[PDB]
Amino acid sequence: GSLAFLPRKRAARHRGRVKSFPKDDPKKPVHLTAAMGYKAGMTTIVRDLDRPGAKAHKKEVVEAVTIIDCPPMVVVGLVGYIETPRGLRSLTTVWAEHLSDEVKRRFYKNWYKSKKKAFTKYAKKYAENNGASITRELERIKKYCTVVRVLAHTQIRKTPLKQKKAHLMEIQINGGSVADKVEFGRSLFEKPVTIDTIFEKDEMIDVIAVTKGHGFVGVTARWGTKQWTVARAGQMGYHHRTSVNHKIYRIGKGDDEANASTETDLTKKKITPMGGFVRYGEVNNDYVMIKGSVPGVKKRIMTLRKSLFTHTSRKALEKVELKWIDTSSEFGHGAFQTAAEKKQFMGTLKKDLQTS
Amino acid sequence: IADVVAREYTIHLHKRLHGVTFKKRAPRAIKEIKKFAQKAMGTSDVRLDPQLNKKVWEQGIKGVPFRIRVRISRRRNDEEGAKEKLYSYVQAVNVKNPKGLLTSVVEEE
Amino acid sequence: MRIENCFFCGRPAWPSKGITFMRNDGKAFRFCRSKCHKNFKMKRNPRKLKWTKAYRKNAGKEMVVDSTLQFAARRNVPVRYNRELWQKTLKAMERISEIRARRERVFYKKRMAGKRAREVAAARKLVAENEHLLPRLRGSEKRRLAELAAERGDVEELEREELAKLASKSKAFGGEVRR
Amino acid sequence: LRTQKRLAASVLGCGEGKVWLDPNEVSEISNANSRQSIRKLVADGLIIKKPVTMHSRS
Amino acid sequence: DGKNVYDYIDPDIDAKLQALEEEEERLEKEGFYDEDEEEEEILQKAEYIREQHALIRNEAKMRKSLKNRAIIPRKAVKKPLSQLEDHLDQLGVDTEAIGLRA
RNA sequence: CACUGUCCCUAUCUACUAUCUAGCGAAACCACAGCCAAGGGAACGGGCUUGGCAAAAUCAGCGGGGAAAGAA
RNA sequence: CGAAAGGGUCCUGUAAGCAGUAGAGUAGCCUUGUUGUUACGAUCUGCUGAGGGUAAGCCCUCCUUCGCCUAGAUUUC
Ligand SMILES: [Zn+2]
Repeated sequence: GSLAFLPRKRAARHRGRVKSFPKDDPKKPVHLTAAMGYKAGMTTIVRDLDRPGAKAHKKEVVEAVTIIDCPPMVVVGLVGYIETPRGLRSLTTVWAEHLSDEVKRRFYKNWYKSKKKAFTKYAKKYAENNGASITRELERIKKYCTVVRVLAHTQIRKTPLKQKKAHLMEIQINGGSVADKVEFGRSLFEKPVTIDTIFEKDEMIDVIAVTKGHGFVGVTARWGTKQWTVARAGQMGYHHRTSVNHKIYRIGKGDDEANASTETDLTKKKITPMGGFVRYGEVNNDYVMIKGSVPGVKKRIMTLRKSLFTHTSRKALEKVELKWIDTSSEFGHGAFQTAAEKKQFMGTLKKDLQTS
Repeated sequence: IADVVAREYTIHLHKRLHGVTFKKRAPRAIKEIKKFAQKAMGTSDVRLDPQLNKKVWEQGIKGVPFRIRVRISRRRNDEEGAKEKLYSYVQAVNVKNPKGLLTSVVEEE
Repeated sequence: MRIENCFFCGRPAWPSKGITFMRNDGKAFRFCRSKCHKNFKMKRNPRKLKWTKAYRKNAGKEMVVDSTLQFAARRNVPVRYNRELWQKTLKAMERISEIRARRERVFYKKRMAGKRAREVAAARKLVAENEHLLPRLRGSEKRRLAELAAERGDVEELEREELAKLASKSKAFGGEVRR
Repeated sequence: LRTQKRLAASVLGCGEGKVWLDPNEVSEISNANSRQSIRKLVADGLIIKKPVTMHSRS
Repeated sequence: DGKNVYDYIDPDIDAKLQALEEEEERLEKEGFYDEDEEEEEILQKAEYIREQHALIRNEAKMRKSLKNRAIIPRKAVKKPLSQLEDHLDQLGVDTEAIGLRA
């Protein structure tokens, strides 16, 4: 196997970290650089290809795409960083008032019996003098910090998971003076940010998650055979992987009610498969359609971030046009996209006649 | 809310005996019924009817029915210095089909 | 693209669904799933399998002749593109599909017409030799209602009410052994 | 009650697989230690010899 | 929604659709779509009998075994007083008239 | 001439173990000990030199070391 | 939150029973049968894409029903 992923141990945290934000220049406009979502599953699409030089040019190609459910992240914080000879140091974290109970669940291991007193005194310094402690801490970021980040969390009630604990993550602001991005961060407090605003269609993005765990296995499957370099048994899976150059094929709204409808098939249907996603449920929010395979199991939190470098391929500058999206049953050999055309194909059944 | 209460339940043993070794399904179904009445009535002292044991073992050791329908009766254990003050008695009931039947309380009067 | 139809059973074969077998004489067979393909390779006749649409057409379980099914067909002479024609085509298939469903439902009611009367005659025969298993009221209940008759004036209807109650109204095996 | 199962087999002239003892009268069976005390309980109905198993030839 | 638009493409489709709607008018007029207690009670009565058959059949399986076993005759076993008054009461019999208390 | 996981190229399923618990409960073996590298004339280190280093207590795998020709 | 149920989605392939001289064939009645009757009867057809299963690592729940819940032990600046 590769010696680059040599410490084949379990990932230290379930969420998995970005480890590198894009290099920042002040001439760019102010923008965020990452987001979070939940893995729903995969489907099948047909894309009308426009690849000059390809054998499938101006033809129909069937591709596998991955659906990531993206409820709108809520911005709750702002973290400033300074440059050091020892590295990079966090100087000041500024939160907001009216923190939701979802992110408050994150700072507790037993929420059901706690007194829920987190950030109770922090809510009082917003009205202590006039907010002097809050404004002082922001001015400390403006005059001393070299780059600032945004604390945003996802909501689990919009997602069909039995979890109630939100996922809290730091997202870097790029493209501007430190004064400009701080005024973004304070203005963005208590506000939902959609995936329509962070990313866009036809864009390579970077996907970060923890892979599927397989427990203790031997050298037959852990290494792929017939000190560190010697193939030895141990843990396979639950490793942190950063994947590169995955195209955003679609960004659904969730309100639209015709998410799986294209300009060529005029069927008013959504992205959720007929019968539901297996072991996930229904996607009722914004979703991101990612081409190809993507790490992590279903229901797992997905971290999407911008590409670090300017792209060097025509695959990134390709406009994607979808002809149709599969919506048939994941639970078997489904030959029906919607409920309506199954009853149209089948005809009247016995239970339908007895009920009516 | 009463200590003495009799209710009738349906146990989906098909989902509780999925993938079990064939020669342990009838013994494990007895333990899953005991685990069922312990959770549903809060009583660790659970007694099963001998005719309920006949229904479980009706089709052999590997032929437990998918759905059994029983009555669980919480009664007061008087005894003399008993460890627990309540117990649940489980009996199989006679129905045409153990499907489509909701949980219901049976009135003694 | 084109929604294909399965050779074996006739459900719609969408892209990337199933397999296609090409024979040496030039004929391609499109299948929707592995069940249809495996039954083809062991050379079973789909007109005999009751889940295939070839059997249902052969047995008369859906009708074949009427005007709306003649209106859909595979076209080998293309037409020039016309936006007015394509928009008015779409409104036609909305009308076409709902006319089919309202004629499918009439066809199913016509096949099930004899089922309704036959079931009541069979149940009429089944009651006439099983009188002893009917609801009958307990002797203690007829005793209670004997006293009540005198009190409120009356007996006959009283019983009919509590027998209607008994119909409007499950025993457990075994019982606890006293220690 | 192993002694009573053995003595009832000799009194009734059958095997121990055909000797049936009353589950509700175990205290009365236990006091029976003679072949005359068991002959009491056979006549009273507390110890009963089971019949031959069905062996339908049809 | 499950159909191929190119299959349904045909010129003079207004003439075909108008003729179909004229057929739909003729089918409405002569009534191709119109819908046209003693039987109810005896159906419910038959349902009660079919339930009693299953309850008797289930109680037969309660006494039966998979393999033939030697069983105690009913003349040998002793039956409780309360079971006789219970069963005859279902049969609708005055249990106090027969002085069932011997 | 026909088949075949022999292989391309491997995947999957079952039972008993392996795992954990309650009870019961040995033996082999044992100077003292166990991280490496260079040097330690007698091609001989594990204890010396001088470097790399070096942080309690533990649970599972392994197949390396703690083993080996003797010179006409 | 849990157990059932309902609906959906899939898997298999048309349940038990009832009925039709469709029905090969097997047999009793009286007498010529050109159209004789009477019973049983494999098989077929219909009720019936029915019936069964469906999360155990599928999906949803409008008052779908029933139940449970502010437990109790240790440790900590
Ligand atoms: Zn098919």
